[PDB]
Amino acid sequence: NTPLLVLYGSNMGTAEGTARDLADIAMSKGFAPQVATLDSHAGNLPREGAVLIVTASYNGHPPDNAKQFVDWLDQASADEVKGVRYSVFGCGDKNWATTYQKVPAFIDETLAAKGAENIADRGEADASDDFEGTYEEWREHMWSDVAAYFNL
Amino acid sequence: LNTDKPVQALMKIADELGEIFKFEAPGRVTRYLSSQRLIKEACDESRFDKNLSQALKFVRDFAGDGLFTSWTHEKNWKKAHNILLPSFSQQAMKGYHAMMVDIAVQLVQKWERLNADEHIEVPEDMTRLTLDTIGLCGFNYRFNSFYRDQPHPFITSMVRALDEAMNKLQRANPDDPAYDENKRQFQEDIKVMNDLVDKIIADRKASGEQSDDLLTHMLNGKDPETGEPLDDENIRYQIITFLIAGHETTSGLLSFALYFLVKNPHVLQKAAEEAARVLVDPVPSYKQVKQLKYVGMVLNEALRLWPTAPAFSLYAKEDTVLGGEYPLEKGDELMVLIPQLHRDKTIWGDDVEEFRPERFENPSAIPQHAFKPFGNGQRACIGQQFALHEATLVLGMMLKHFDFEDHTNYELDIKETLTLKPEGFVVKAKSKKIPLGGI
Amino acid sequence: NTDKPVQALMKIADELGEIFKFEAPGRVTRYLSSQRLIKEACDESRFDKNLSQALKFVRDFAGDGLFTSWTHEKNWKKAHNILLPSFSQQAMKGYHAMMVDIAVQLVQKWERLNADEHIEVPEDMTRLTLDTIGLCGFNYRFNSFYRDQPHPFITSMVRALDEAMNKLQRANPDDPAYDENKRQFQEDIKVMNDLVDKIIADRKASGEQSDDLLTHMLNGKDPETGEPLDDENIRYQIITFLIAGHETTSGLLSFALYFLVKNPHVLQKAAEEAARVLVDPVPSYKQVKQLKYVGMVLNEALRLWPTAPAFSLYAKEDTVLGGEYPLEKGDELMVLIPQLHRDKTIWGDDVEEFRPERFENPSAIPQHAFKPFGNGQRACIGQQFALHEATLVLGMMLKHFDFEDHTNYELDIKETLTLKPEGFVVKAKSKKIPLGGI
Ligand code: HEM
Ligand code: HEM
Ligand SMILES: Cc1cc2nc3c(=O)[nH]c(=O)nc-3n(C[C@H](O)[C@H](O)[C@H](O)COP(=O)(O)O)c2cc1C
Repeated sequence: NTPLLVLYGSNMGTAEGTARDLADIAMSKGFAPQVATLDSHAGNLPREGAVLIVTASYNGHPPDNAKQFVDWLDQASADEVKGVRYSVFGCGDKNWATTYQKVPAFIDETLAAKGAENIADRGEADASDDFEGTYEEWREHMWSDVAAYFNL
Repeated sequence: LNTDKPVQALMKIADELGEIFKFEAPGRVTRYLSSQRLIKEACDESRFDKNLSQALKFVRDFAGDGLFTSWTHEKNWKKAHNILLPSFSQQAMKGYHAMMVDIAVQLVQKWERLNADEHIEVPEDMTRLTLDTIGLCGFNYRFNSFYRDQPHPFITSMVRALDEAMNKLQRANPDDPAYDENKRQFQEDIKVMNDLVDKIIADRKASGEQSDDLLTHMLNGKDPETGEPLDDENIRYQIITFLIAGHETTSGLLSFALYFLVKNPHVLQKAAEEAARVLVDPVPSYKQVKQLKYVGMVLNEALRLWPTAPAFSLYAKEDTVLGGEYPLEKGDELMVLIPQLHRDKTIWGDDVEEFRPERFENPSAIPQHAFKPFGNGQRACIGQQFALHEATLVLGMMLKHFDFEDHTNYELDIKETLTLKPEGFVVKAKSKKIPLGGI
Repeated sequence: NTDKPVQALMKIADELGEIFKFEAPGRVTRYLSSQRLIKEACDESRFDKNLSQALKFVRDFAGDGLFTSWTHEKNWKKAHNILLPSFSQQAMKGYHAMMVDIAVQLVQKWERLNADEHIEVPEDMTRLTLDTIGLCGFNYRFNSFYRDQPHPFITSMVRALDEAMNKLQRANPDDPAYDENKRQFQEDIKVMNDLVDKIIADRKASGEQSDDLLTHMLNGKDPETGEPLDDENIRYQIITFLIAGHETTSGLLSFALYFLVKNPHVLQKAAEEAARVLVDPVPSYKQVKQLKYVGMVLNEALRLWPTAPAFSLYAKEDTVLGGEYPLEKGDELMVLIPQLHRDKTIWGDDVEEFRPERFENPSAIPQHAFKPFGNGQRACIGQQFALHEATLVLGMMLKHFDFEDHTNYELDIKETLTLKPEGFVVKAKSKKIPLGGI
């Protein structure tokens, strides 16, 4: 029963439901999942298991429940993110030109320029097209990446 | 301060006093917000939380601690919210879709079967549609509203208990002996609601729920935080809650939408042309409903002008300041007037009172907190995707299959209850004679 | 006396044989039940249709439409020759689509029942036949399957017929207790006339008319006079078709389903034919014509319980019946169709058995041995309509659902002007086959 913490950044619940859906399929895959907002584990990234990070973007900025996390992530880097084996899923809309998936991307790559155990490559959802396709692709690939990594 | 149309009265006042004004009762202070900037501030969840208005507290007598009539800090709000949220996603709508079409087909067929000299009662037929739709998709139960003059006994009791709860709000003297029959009728309606829904839940647990609907998810769902599922009683209160949160809100949307279309015939023509291009099979598929882009714009623009749950309440979690100018004490009430927000000229332009679907052609063009027909934050409407899926589907089918006539030149009259409706809106439908599934 | 007079007269036939007499001051009636005598009573040069008291009471709102007219009345022969083409097998093609339209509403209501629920058979079948005559007849939708309380026309029609029938058993008709019945009676006639009189005028002013019974009546001409029926008679004929076909047809369908669930291997055989033949989402006219065993099932239900169980005749002159029973001019004969249909020297020794196979070779059946639709020029003008409706609907029923006699219903036959399996209920289990109109 490995520890799967799922954090979300959400203003209108798309990312939050996706997060809770993941935690629901984890339970089915024997994990010990935990769901919470992003900027509530700001600094408290799990040094064991893995942490799925599901977040939206708002005009290039983090959702209201994710701002503390990212800021902590941006400037603060001292309290390194070593040990933290994560993965990032992006909720975005192509209708937002130059800012497409900017927050998930920021978090993903920033987390790595601080000591990443990126076990599964980021995943993106375009609300303007086939968000469940991509969410589905990233998910199946995802479980396996973490599967092989640890246990089965 | 009496009137049967408070929100409308309050918009008028907002036009005089601006973005904020306050009414005071012996022990109550209420501030009403109308501007995007103040409402934006009030929707900061770390500063403000959902308040239960008196109306909501009256409905709690039968809706219990379901999501709609619960305080955020309640155990069962947290549990239910955590467990149901994924079942209300846009993707989840793909498996509700077939049963939505089922009831949509019944609506279309009813209008096809009308004789030439009769007409359509719009909010009445949209309500039958939405009540049956929520029952079938939600817990595989058919109220068969289109097969009766008198609604299913559950529906009769729900509509009556909600009307009773609204009425209590204007009762000068609740304990007058004339309210005695009301009080016992109220308990009877509660008992018919509880009994039917309880029985359905029990039959399903026994049945082993070989379905995949909301009731399935609620019986099988596990709250991660506490590890426990919802109990049978709360589950019943959630089912009662979906019908009451969702029947006249969605009802009203489709009715205001049709109102603006027949008042704006060139807009109608443009939506009808898109419904005709996109809906090419006897019955709509999920993918085709998602292609009804202009229909969608029509629906957002009717929700801009007359959002059918037009106000929501908030309380200050701690003493604070608003707009850097207005001191609030812990527990002070803020009421958001959504139709006013939707008319903020600094956001929408000067033409706010005009029906113009084209406003929503560019989503990135609309700032955050400018448009909130479904409320705010974790307490926003969990049914938002269900309702917009149902309305886009049904409005698309209506426009594909009929031409409409404002045969009485209807004068808009907005009745206020928990919701808004174009009271007495009637039309005449003329069939284009296109079969829905075949001849 | 009895609430079930025909079943009672059948028992007496069982004991006294092919003819027996009842006498009142003035009225003598003989009751005929053998093919041998009924065959003679069916000679129209010797015997003509008599109007029983029931029909006289129905005549107060059906007027001189075809069913409650004397053969000698002007409006009878005129209407008979004008409407005859509208009821032929050929004309059935043109009614089929609207027939299917109401049959789909029936099947969709049953598809949409919750699993704990049940079907009220004669009730639903009456809803269906009423709406079918309305739509096929004069393009009018009662929308019975959209209601708890029937359309005001139907409420009044049903109430007026009930009062007509009840008037028959009334010992003290002018008791003050019947004053409201009388007023309601006049109220119901006005309802019926006012609705039908309006539909007629609207169509007359209509400049894009159809091809239904109403247009055939508006354009039909009396050969001699060169004129059509006047609008009052047309109104009487419309009321007449609803009256004469609504419960007769629904009863047929009801008894037929009764006998099928009680005879499960006959159900299966009928259902195997519906599946083989009804291969399109909506039935076609040809396909209905291919339902031969469903056609035989119906004929066998008509044989055991013909839903218009009796017809009355009068001697047009002094004559002898069967060479040994003398009749005076004007003497009424009553034909007990269910007894006739059990004539053992015709049908053999298993006359209470439900055996659709009897109708395998119709040429086998002697003239005047099977008469559920009456006799000669006064036979049922709506026989084709009725049989096309029932075959189509029973076929679709057997295609889309399995039936369970969940209450193990005990047959209880209610007698009014018609017969019906009172309180017959069932449960339908969808075969989950979609159709037309979904
Ligand atoms: C077009 C129609 C609808 C509109 C405009 C609408 C609007 C809203 C709004 C404004 C709120 C927040 C109320 C508050 O803050 O006090 C809300 C809450 C709610 N809505 Fe809706 N709603 C719609 C349809 C639906 C439907 C169809 C359902 C059910 C399937 C639904 C379920 C609820 C529930 C359960 C809540 C409470 C959520 C929570 O606080 O956890 N609504 N709705
Ligand atoms: C299974 C169904 C039906 C049965 C068993 C049936 C049987 C009868 C019987 C036995 C007669 C003779 C009446 C007598 O001698 O007094 C008759 C006549 C009549 N029936 Fe039917 N009927 C059926 C349904 C229909 C329907 C569907 C219509 C109408 C659309 C119809 C219209 C009439 C009319 C108008 C007459 C009088 C014909 C005349 O005397 O010119 N019947 N029917
Ligand atoms: C005002 C606004 C701004 C947005 N800005 C962006 C953005 O910068 N980048 C992006 O990829 N998507 C953008 N989106 C699309 C949202 O991220 C998409 O709807 C997300 O699925 C919403 O997730 P949520 O409900 O959890 O808050 C924006 C949406 C809104 C309403």
